[PDB]
Formats: sequence, structure tokens, C-alpha cells
Amino acid sequence: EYDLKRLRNIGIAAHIDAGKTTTTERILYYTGRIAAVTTCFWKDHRINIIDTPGHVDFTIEVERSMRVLDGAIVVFDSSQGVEPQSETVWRQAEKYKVPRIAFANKMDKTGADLWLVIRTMQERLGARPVVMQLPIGREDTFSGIIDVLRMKAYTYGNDLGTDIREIPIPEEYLDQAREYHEKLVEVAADFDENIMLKYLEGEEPTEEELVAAIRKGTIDLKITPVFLGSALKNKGVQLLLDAVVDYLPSPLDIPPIKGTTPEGEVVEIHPDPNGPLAALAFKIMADPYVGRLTFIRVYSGTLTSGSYVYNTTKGRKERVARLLRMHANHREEVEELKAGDLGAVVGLKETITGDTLVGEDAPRVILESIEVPEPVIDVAIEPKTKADQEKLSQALARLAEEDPTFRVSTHPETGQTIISGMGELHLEIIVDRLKREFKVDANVGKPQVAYRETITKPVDVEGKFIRLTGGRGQYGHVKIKVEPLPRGSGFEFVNAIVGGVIPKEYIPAVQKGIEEAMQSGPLIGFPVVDIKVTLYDGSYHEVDSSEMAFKIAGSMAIKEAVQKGDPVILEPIMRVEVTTPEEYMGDVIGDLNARRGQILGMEPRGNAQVIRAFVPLAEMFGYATDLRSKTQGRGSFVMFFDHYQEVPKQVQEKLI
Ligand SMILES: Nc1nc2c(ncn2[C@@H]2O[C@H](COP(=O)(O)OP(=O)(O)O)[C@@H](O)[C@H]2O)c(=O)[nH]1
Ligand SMILES: [Mg+2]
Repeated sequence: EYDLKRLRNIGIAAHIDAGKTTTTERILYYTGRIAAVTTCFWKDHRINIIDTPGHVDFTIEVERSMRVLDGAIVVFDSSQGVEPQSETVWRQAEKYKVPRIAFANKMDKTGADLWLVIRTMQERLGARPVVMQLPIGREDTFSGIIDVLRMKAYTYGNDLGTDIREIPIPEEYLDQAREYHEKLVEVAADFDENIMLKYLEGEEPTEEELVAAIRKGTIDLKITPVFLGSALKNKGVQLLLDAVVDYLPSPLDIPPIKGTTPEGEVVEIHPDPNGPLAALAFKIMADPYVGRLTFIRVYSGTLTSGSYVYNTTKGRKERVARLLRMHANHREEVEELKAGDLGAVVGLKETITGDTLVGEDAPRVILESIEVPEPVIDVAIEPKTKADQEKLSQALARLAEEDPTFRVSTHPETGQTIISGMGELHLEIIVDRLKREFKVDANVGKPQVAYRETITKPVDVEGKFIRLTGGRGQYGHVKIKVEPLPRGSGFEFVNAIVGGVIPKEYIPAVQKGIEEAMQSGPLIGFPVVDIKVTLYDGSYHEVDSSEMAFKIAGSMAIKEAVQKGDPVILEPIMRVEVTTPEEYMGDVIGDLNARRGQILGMEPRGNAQVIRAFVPLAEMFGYATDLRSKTQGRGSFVMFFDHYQEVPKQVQEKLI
């Protein structure tokens, strides 16, 4: 019942509106006449449908899902052909090397043009599409579908998925079918030497010979077999299913994932169900009454229900309570998920997405790399009035338990609460989750960039606090040398206090006030960083001293030192990567340069080009629409944090 050869782990890549959801749903319908991953069945194949992100830019989720699916269906709206948006979702497939087939959807829709599609695919994407199918009918007359591989035709009696008849190819479409058949063999001839031979002599190849060669080329990323239909009026879905099993890869056809032994060495992980367990956790979902569901793909070895596993990322042993397969209609409990297969593990306390599971006494290997994102975007949230402020913090602190990659700071100047994430999009869904599904209404603020403040020469300063009746006596007096630290060494404190000069009991108070003051620098009231303070002197007033006095004396001192230390602002600098059609190389580079950018070099990927760059996060507000309207919809970028830099003198004189 389990055969790797017969797994088909796919995802459905689709443009907004192209029909992703409707295609997926109809695929579940047809496979069901018998959720992060939904399993189903087709002619003795298990298809695991990986849910891909609902818009392309979600870059992390993207990487995580493409990694876990094997093949893919790309869906096109055959009224537009390939859109700007359809182009972006192709590049992702191209980017992550995932073997693909196309689906010309919406064939019943006015403007339905198969060839509008096929051409844009060769033309704009450099795709080498192959006509696997011919349509019978046009728009509202789109009646059926011809298969030019097997030279059989299909007709659909209704929009419902209820009437299908295998017909002979109408004589009227018989010339065109014969045309695209020999072209198909012509294509398969590039992948099978004995089909070439057979081609040359006018010998018809076997139906299998032909499928195998299409498959081989689809998988090696050399061709993109193309199919069509209407998901909405149920036409051609079964054939597309058919195609998934035909041409789309099993766990075996794609090269194996790589991971790192604990000695630092990189290994290919090979899909042996009787080899060592190794598995990636790639999504957590909090099922209502089943519990906290944690979705995995198993790369090698077997995962057995009731067993104990070792989480190698968070180095702690977990226990696998139940194993589930999520179907369309129901949940199915299973004893075991073998190499190449997928599902959900129940129980599992401290495992978050990214985490690697191995089998207790198996190699302590690590599949997914490190970097936690610097929280570079801040956002303020005035609640309602103590109203939604009630449950927001309660919902924040469990939401911080399937995302460790975002800060929560209470801003102590004006008062609001501060969430700090990595991207604008990061903060936007965290906001839709706040308001929609955890019922928090509030004044959500505008995305401000996480600026910092530091000094550029050493200082030698003092702070005092001195009260006399108001209403008892107060005294605190320190002296500090503050010097610059290297970029991102952060805070260092040193106590060069002699002996009794400041009584040992007050040093904490000094440190507290120093830290307290460093949360608001003098330039733009942002956090102070990368400095080394040394308390070297001071004084005290013998009755009148106190923790309060020394604390303030430290705030004071610290704030003064920053004003004096030729202070400067630090801003986040992003590593940006722009995917442009080659015709816009120049006009896109100039814009980047115009955002104080600095180019690192364009390597081509596909028939596209990919420009690398450094650009201040501050200048990236609305790059998405700027690119779109400078590549004509066809551009797409990815940003990742790199480092902090001094702002130019111009920008400081501006931010204040
Ligand atoms: N005419 C037509 N409309 C379709 C077809 N497939 C999907 N749609 C429509 O496209 C709209 C959005 O579809 P959806 O699957 O949500 O697209 P998505 O945003 O890319 O996920 C819906 O109104 C669907 O009814 C099709 O084959 N023909
Ligand atoms: Mg959708």
C-alpha cells in the first residue's frame, strides 16, 4: 500500500484569481468519490496537496512550502494568458527548481485563448511549453478536450462534473490533433534515443515510451507539459489529475534534501524508510479539540506513532502521541509516516516550524538553517480603552508561541504597545490575526523603521540628583566614561569605582537608571546601542543618598554622555534581490541607486535577470508597487536584513 514511486507531493501555484482555490477544491472533489497538507487518492497514487501561501510575497512560508512539495501545477487564467501575476509565481517555481506542469484554466470564460497562453509562456517566460491537449469548443461552447498523446477525445455533458464521455476525435479537429501529436513525439525524441530513431523512420512510438520521455523532460526542468480546462464548470480536471500522476515527480525523481551532521558536514538525505529518521516540521496549526497540530515531511526513515523523537534544533526529546492524515472531509489517524510522506503529529510540546525531528537514536542532523530576523519594523497599537486591551496581550503571548521571531515592547514615553517584526507583511498578518480571529479592535499605527542611536567619540560626563526637603533629602552623583563599541556589540558596563566612593549598595540603582535612560536617545528618542560605560568616580551625601538618587544620577549622566558623544543614528540596511525581465535592468537599477542603494551584481536566473543590492529599509516603503509600475507588473523582490549603518548627515538633519 506504501510505495514511494506512487507518492505525488504537489502544490498548486497560482496567481490571485487564476483559480488556485477552485482548482484545489475540485481536485479534492474528484479524488474523493472513493489544512497545511491535505491527502487524497488517484488511480492508486497518493497525492499530498501542500497548501502554498495565498499571495507570493510571503517569502519565508514560500521557501518552507516549496521545500516540502516536490512537483507543482502552475495555473494560468487563459483570458489574460500569463499575467504579470502569473509570471511572478512561475519565477518561484523556476527559482526553487520544482518540476511543473501548466493548467490553462477558465476556458469557458470569454477571452479563453489557449494559444495566447502557450505563446506568452515561450515568449515572456522562455518556457518550452508542450501542447499535451486541444480544446473542443471556444468559450461558452468549450465542450470537451482532446488528448494528442493517446489521440482520444473527451466530452463534458454539463458544467457539473457529472457527465463525461470518451468520444472519437471529431474529424473537424482531426487535422490539428495530428499536427500536435508529431510535435509531441518530436519533443519526446529529445529525451528518448529510441523515439528519435522511431521518429526518423515514421514509426509510431508506444504510448508508454512517450509518457516516460515527457515525464523525464518535465522533471529535469526541460519542458512544461501544458493542459487545459475550466475548474469552475468542471471540465478537464480528471485529465489534469491523470497528468499529475503521469508527469509529476515522486519523492524519488527530485534530488534529496541536504542537512548538516553535528560535526558540521553537509549530507544528502536519502529516502530510505528503513534508514534513520529525519523529518522537517514545516507548519503548526492549533486544531480546536484535537490539539496543537504540527505538520511534517519525512525525508528518510520511518516515523512511528507512539515513539519518541529527538528535536535537533531545540535539542530536547519529544513524544509522538498520535499521527494524522488530513483528508478533505475528515481526519485519519495512522500508525506511521514513511520516507517521502507527510502528515501531522499530535502532542509535541516544544517543536516549532523549522525544527528537525530524528529518531531518538538516529543521527543528530539539522535540515533547516539558522538566522532569526532582526525586528526591523516597529508598530504601535492603542487598544480600544482597556477593552480589547484586555485580551490582546493574552492573544499576543500565545501567538508568540508559533512565532518566536517578533518582539513586544511597551513604549515608555507616550504609552502604546509595540510589536516589532521583520517585514511590513509580517506585521500586517499579525494584525489581521489580532483584529479578525482574536477579536482585538484598536488604533493600529503606521510601520516605523527600527532606528537606533549611538556615539562616535568617547566622553567623560557626570549626573547628579539633589533634593533638599521635598520632602526628605536626596543625593546621587556619578562620573562615567562612555566610549563607542564596535557595531552591534551592544551594551557593556564596567565598574571602576574605587572603594566606598559610591557605596556598593547603590551601583545597581545607577545601572538601572542608565539602562532606563538608554531606551530613549536624544536625536529621535530611539534606543541607544553599541556603547561601553565605565563608572569611575562619584560622590554621596551620607544620610541623603538612596537608590532613587543614584538611579536618576545615572539616567542624567547617560543622557548627557550621548548628547556629547557626537551622536549618530543607526538605520537598518536590507539585502535586496530584484527579479526583473532583462528589458528593465537599467531603469530598475537607477531607482535602486535613487533610494541611496548600492548594487552587488546581476546574475541571470532563467530568462530573467536577478539584481543584488543594499538599500536602506527606510527607502523601501512601497517598493512593491514601484517595481510593479517600472517592470509593468512583471517584477518581484525579496528583502532580508543585513546590518545597521550610520545615516548620512543629510538624513539625521531631517529625522529631527
Ligand atoms: N470562468 C471561470 N472562473 C473561474 C474558474 N476557476 C475559478 N474561477 C473564479 O475565480 C474567482 C477566484 O478564484 P480563486 O480560486 O479564489 O482564485 P485565487 O485568488 O487565485 O485563489 C472565483 O470567483 C472563481 O469562481 C474557471 O475555470 N472559469
Ligand atoms: Mg486563495
